[PDB]
Amino acid sequence: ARAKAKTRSSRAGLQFPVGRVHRLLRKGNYSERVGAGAPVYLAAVLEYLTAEILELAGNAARDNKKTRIIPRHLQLAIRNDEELNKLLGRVTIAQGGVLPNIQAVLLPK
Amino acid sequence: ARAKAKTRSSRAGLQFPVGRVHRLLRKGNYSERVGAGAPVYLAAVLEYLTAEILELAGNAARDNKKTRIIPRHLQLAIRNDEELNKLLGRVTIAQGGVLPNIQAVLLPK
Amino acid sequence: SGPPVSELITKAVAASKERSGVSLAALKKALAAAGYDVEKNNSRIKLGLKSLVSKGTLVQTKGTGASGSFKLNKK
Amino acid sequence: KVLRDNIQGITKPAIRRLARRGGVKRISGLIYEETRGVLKVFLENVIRDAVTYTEHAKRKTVTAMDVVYALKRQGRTLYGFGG
Amino acid sequence: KVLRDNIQGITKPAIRRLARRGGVKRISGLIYEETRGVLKVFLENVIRDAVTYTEHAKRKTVTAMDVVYALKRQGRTLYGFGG
Amino acid sequence: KPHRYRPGTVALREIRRYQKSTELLIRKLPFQRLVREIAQDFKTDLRFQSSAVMALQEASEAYLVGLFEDTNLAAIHAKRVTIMPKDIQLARRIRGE
Amino acid sequence: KPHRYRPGTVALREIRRYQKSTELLIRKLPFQRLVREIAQDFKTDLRFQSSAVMALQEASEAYLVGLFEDTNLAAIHAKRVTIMPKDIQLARRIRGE
Amino acid sequence: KRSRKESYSVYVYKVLKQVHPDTGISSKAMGIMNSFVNDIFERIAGEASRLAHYNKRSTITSREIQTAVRLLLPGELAKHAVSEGTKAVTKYTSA
Amino acid sequence: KRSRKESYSVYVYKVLKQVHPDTGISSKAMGIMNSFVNDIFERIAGEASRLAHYNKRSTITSREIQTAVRLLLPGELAKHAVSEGTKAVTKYTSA
DNA sequence: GAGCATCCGGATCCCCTGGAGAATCCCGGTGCCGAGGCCGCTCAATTGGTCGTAGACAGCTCTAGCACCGCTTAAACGCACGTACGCGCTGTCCCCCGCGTTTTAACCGCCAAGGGGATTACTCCCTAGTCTCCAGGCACGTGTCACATATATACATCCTGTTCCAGTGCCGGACCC
DNA sequence: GGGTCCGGCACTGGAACAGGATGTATATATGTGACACGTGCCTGGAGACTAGGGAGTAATCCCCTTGGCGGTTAAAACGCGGGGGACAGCGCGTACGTGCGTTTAAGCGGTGCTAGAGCTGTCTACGACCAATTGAGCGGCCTCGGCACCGGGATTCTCCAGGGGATCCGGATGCTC
Repeated sequence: ARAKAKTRSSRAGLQFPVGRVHRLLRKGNYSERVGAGAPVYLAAVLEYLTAEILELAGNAARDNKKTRIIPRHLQLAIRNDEELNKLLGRVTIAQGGVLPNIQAVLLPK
Repeated sequence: ARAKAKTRSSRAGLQFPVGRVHRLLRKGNYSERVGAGAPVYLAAVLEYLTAEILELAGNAARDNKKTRIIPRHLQLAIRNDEELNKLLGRVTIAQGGVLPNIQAVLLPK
Repeated sequence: SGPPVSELITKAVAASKERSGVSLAALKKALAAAGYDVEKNNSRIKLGLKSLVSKGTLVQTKGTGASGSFKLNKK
Repeated sequence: KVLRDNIQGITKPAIRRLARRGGVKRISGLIYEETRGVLKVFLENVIRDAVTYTEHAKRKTVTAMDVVYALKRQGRTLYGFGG
Repeated sequence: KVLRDNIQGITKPAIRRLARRGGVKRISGLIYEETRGVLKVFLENVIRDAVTYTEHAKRKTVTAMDVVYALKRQGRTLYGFGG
Repeated sequence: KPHRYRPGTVALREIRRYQKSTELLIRKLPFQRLVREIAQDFKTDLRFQSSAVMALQEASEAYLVGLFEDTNLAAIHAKRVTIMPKDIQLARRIRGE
Repeated sequence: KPHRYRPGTVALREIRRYQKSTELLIRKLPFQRLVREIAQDFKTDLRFQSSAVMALQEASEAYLVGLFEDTNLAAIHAKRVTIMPKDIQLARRIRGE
Repeated sequence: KRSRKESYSVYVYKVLKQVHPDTGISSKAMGIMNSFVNDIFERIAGEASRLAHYNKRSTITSREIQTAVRLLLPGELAKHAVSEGTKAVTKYTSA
Repeated sequence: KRSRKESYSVYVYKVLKQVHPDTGISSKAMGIMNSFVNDIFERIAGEASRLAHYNKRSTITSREIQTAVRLLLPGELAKHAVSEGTKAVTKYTSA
């Protein structure tokens, strides 16, 4: 008599695992309990952030004539957007490197 | 009928309330489950830090020949020790001021 | 044609004749005021001043090379 | 109620006195507008954090606890206001 | 078995190429030992934290998890080795 | 002729005086008015308790004074005694903001 | 007469070369020996995952390269292109270290 | 067999399918994105715990998640995250 | 009618009288110290919470408190702190 | 008739451009190995019912915060004299990139052997929970002495006069032609 | 007897030392209010017992880590050379420093009002927990085409070897004495 097992990400219209986030906050020990809307909200914001990052990453991959994204492309993505730069200023991508940046005094006349 | 009341700080021989910090760790949700010796240990650590910073402040106040601690004394105490400086680098004390720091190029001759 | 720079520099050092020598900046501004392209002739004024001090017609007060202050001879 | 031009309300000699606190020997006159700008930026950031803290609490008055709390999350911690 | 001089193992052109990655054009001679020293300080500060993590783990092997974890605590969290 | 000290010596005496001093250094009311002035823009009708205003006062003074030892290091670095706005700007840049 | 480029032109070319690159710069075996050496003075008989010492390695050039644009800004601040350890000391002092 | 390692890989892959149907992703960057999800997750979770404690609230609600999303994310990211998350929770309450 | 607010005032006063019988304090520096105890407590306790969640231990132990103290406190403070703490916990277990 | 002023043309040096080489960019080519997808499994998500409990709201008090007002100067500000740097430029010395050759140990790859990572089974030490009890810490009241403030001396310090030492330019003498 | 070269002296610039003004430090008097001590209380800490589970420890294996050995060469190391800066000095222009006066608005003291902070009581919405069960999520595995490496040809960058313009220098010319 139980209803058909559908997923909470599907009723949320989202693709990130909402139930897994709910579980990880439940055992993360950040409060004694969590409301229903909070893991949905956090899965939503994580999905938007990952969509932004990989949209810029795919555009950078098409920039480099490549259909496969390298962490170098993640550097070209995040380090060329100042708002994401403020989001992730203190982090470093392994095997990523730095953007090409030359000070104006360095080039010859 | 029942045992005579004796606080656990006294049985430890320590001054900060081990029961209070134990309760505060219980309601901070920093763990589900809390061991017995950890609040005693934490209390002893905080007593040593307070003891050293107050003896530094007391020698600073005796240097300034004032009997009572002013936050200027506390700033001079916390900043004249390199190791507490490493422990408390990114903090400023209210009404603290700063250490006497004048660079040699600023001095005449 | 036009007179070369050396006569202009002799007039520049004779224009003020204060107790110390005339400086490089003062002679450049004197050439600018009298009328000269000082912008593209820095190597020119350097070689000219070195050439004239090598003859002894003008003597160096304090500096070394092109730096310092410049004043005319004993006579 | 309306305030418009209190960004110049911090005086030039006040910035000189903070420079004396910082150990500045000679201060340029061109410094003052950019110090006012970075001062306004830092205050804008911290009170943005503070007003989000208080509108979480459904309060129309901000407290000193919220101030030291916002400065705690920025990495410029202060002490002595109930923190 | 024991090791005494591995700070010379971080060689001169490698430091040079790192300075190219930093965009540095020309590098003086006195640079090299200073970079060796600050490298030594940063490495010892992180590896002490890591070995305390392993001693908490009761584990005689340094794992990538505790390296990422200690760099996270030291404010320099690293992407690409978690998990 | 009336007495006059040479430049910097009065400034250095001010350094010793004010760095020895511990009191609040900026004027209270105009800074408080400025905090309100910035405050209307994000949320209307915000009210302040006074101790919060002194806390913001000390926070602003601390952030500024730290930037000024930073720019003093920069001015010594460029062999100067004057700071210029690029000194402050590069202090901001190396601090990572 | 063999060709010889003016100095810095080559240097700018390998700046562009490794800066568009993404690969490792420091040799992994002498550095890994250094990691065992610095681990040795605290506890004996330590073992290292290869990925662990690699991750510590990109952490190493990460901190080093970040300190290097810090010192590069410090060096161009003083109207110079030559780097000196006094710039490194400046960068460490502003960084809080 | 073995005990499992929980991950966020195929979710990043299917979001890639949503935003860019043609391109691919390397395993190294995939581990980077698992680290990214864990890092932003723990930051938002920690700020949620602080905002819960600070009002003496012991329930994680959607509201302080909204405040912390505003608080950590700068500007445009924050406002678009609020819009998209409110859209998501309105669909969630509507089953 | 008021609500009592918890603090650590008399305990720091007792510590002062143990280290200096004849010295006083200001109330402002007293607020500095109460906030100091709270802040250092929050740092150490947050480190302990992280160390608990890392190795899948649901119980905070004095051992990982010791690791956290050796972690956050550099140099000489760590070895002193572990010294009084070990003798203190042995005194606690002895009575 | 020749000494000097002037003009004009030729050597020379700096700037200004074309060509050779070379490092990288771009176009094929090949075989390879990470990746994407099938498949099997199994575990955490889901439903649903209950149970407790916690925050949202209504209402009521009361507190300091906002507003207004009147003196009262400390400071904000402006201006002017003045001195102390910022930096522009160049001279000079020197230190470090660049390119080549020789060396060397790094990388790879190939193979052996075992140390502890990690997982499982067990059984037990330890600690939340709860009821009850009672005493230390905090609101509250008060009293009181170190400290803020004011006032009278004393000394450092900092700039300046004054006084002596050194450079130097001009004047006097001596030599040489 | 003139021209030139050298030495001295007095005038001026630049250091050593005493002296006055002043700000800063020190000594002494005075009230005050914040530090400190005593009281009431009541809640937060503690003693005992119980349940239950997280975790310490034996065992095992395996696999991933460490040790060793041969080959190649890319990278390190060293040397020559040459060139680009580092930096000191000097000077000039300027840009604040500071010291006077002036305006004012911050600061202080006093008062009314209120709106929100905050505390208490309701109670309803909502989240936690748990039996049962399933479908998505991950390990394993297997193929393949995007891609890393390899090679060949253009293009752009660099640097250096020839031409043009400005300049300086020397010779011709006229003029005037």
